[PDB]
Amino acid sequence: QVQLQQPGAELVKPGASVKLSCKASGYTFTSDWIHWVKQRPGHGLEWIGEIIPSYGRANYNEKIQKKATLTADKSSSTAFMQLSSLTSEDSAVYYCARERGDGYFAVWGAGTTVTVSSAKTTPPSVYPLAPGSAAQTNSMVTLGCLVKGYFPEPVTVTWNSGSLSSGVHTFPAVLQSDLYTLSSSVTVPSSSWPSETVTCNVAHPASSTKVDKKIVPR
Amino acid sequence: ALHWRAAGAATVLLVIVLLAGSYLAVLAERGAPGAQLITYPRALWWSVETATTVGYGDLYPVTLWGRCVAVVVMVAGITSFGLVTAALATWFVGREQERRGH
Amino acid sequence: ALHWRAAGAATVLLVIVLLAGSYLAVLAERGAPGAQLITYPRALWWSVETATTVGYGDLYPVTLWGRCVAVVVMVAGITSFGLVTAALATWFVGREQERRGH
Amino acid sequence: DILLTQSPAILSVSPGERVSFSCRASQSIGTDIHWYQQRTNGSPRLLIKYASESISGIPSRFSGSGSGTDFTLSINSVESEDIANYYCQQSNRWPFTFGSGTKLEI
Amino acid sequence: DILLTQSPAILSVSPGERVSFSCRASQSIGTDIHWYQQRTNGSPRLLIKYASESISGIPSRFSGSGSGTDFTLSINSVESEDIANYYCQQSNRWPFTFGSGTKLEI
Ligand SMILES: CCCCCCCC[N+](CCCCCCCC)(CCCCCCCC)CCCCCCCC
Ligand SMILES: CCCCCCCCCO
Ligand SMILES: CCCCCCCCCO
Ligand SMILES: [Co+2]
Ligand SMILES: [K+]
Ligand SMILES: [K+]
Ligand SMILES: [K+]
Ligand SMILES: [K+]
Repeated sequence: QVQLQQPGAELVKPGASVKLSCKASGYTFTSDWIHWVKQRPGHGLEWIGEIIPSYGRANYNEKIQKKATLTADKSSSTAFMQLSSLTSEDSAVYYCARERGDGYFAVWGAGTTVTVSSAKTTPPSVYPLAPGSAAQTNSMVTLGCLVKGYFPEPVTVTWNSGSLSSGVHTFPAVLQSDLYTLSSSVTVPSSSWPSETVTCNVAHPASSTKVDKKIVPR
Repeated sequence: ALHWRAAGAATVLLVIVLLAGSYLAVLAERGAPGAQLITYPRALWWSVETATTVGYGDLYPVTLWGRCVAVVVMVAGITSFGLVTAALATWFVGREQERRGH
Repeated sequence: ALHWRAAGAATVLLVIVLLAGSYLAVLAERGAPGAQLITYPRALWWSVETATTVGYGDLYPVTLWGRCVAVVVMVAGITSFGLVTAALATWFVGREQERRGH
Repeated sequence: DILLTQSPAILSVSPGERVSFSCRASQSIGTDIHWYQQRTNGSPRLLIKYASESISGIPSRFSGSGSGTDFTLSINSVESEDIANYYCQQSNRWPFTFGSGTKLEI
Repeated sequence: DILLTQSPAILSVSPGERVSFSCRASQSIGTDIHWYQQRTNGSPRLLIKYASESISGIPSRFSGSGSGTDFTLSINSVESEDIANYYCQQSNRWPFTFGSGTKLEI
């Protein structure tokens, strides 16, 4: 099962404060530490701090500006990182990880994408991308869908709710006038479509929405 | 026998002090830059090192509470050795004096 | 005499532990990068160092089984010192009490 | 506070070749170095712990060596799924620190 | 006798930025490094003791980090009253020694 659970996204206004969570499961020992690690887009991993939940003691990276405060709930086994007075330097994916007091991070959460901006949460519009009537073909057909006008990042895009993963690219988002747009691409055998169904599922965590969009011939 | 009761207790208290000692060292030392006494397996080796006084100096606490822990470990090791030695002396003395009929 | 029997045994067991100790250390430590406790002559010096607790820290085991070996060596040295001391106390006590006619 | 240097920042290799990632520490840290793989958009995944100790469910072609200040992650017979950022991390002294990463390009 | 190197000799920053003063020691000195501020015509004033330990009545925006041979004084959100010479000083080995200072210019 998934050992550490974090929210996908958190939008925060400049100067505001957010409390991130990391729910744990699997084997737990009173000797376990939860660590927080920050990654700015295109950049490396940066250690923020650690907590021993079964004792409440927390230690911080003293080499960076102290934005974090770590706490834990021992009954729900959740680790919390209170981030406060955030600017855009604080926009990043924050991971939590578990350490068995032996120095390495055996398991990591999926990360929380924190975006710091005054702009506003917008679910995406999903539009299909089927070929035009004129387009000829080989042994394979390319389909896609268009995820447009969302805020903030990220979106996750699956094909047939995960079952179709070979021959898929989701392109990185492009930001324009405070809104994100991307496309996802899937290729399948020509013979199989539209015989067998092809559908893009588009989760956007920051708005709590997951929309489905089936790709039918024009 | 009091002496074996005492020697038995101290040896159980010593194991307990070595285990809690390892746990507490790591807790006391994490937070302190340059601290090496910061994972449980090596911290437990450290505790044995310390209780015995074997002095390798591969690991030692750099903080006040790490050092306090170190002292409790030393004293527990030292105390339990003195109680074992004194118990062994009591045994031998009472056996030698029965070996003389006394 | 039990005490001299015990002190004699422990001193023979100690020499044996120092020799097997040297052999086992090298076997346990070869394989582990950075290990220095990897030739028999220095490993045997290491064993004496350890049994006595003299703590130079010129050599020490970096592995689990090297460290287990270290502990058996420490305990054998510590045990044999306690048994020698307790034997010396038994000797002196029984000789002082005959020096009093008792 | 231990600095870990990773060279080069980008490694370009041919499919099937043996590749080696470097990680130099600023002082002697025994073998207290661990390696992580982070693919595109994914989270890091532990590959090697304590310089050379294998992890369960990691391909047998990943190995590690080194001690003191010089450490190497090797991949035998590189393949597409190996395209990723690779980080080293030390646990010798407080605080734990990461290297800056090496990207594998095929 | 421990030499402490401070870089750069002059640091020019913008108001409100985070600034960092460096102090490198010639051998490993744990965290036995202390920091002083000396304004124009004034005497030195202790800002940070033992690399990172705060002093009472010093603004919360001054902090310190480092261990071994590499040490940093940081100021969050620099402001005019921060214009000054900054020195490091070690107490690891006899005799105590000072760095050569870094001037903060805004
Ligand atoms: C082969 C010889 C056996 C080695 C025995 C060495 C014992 C080391 N001792 C250190 C004495 C410490 C007393 C400190 C006083 C406390 C404030 C004993 C160490 C025992 C460790 C017990 C651990 C059990 C788990 C004795 C060293 C005595 C040196 C004599 C020098 C006189 C000049
Ligand atoms: C005498 C034993 C002292 C207890 C030390 C516990 C660690 C406190 C953490 O800061
Ligand atoms: C208690 C003594 C442990 C025995 C160690 C033998 C070495 C094993 C080699 O891997
Ligand atoms: Co009588
Ligand atoms: K010593
Ligand atoms: K010693
Ligand atoms: K020593
Ligand atoms: K000693």
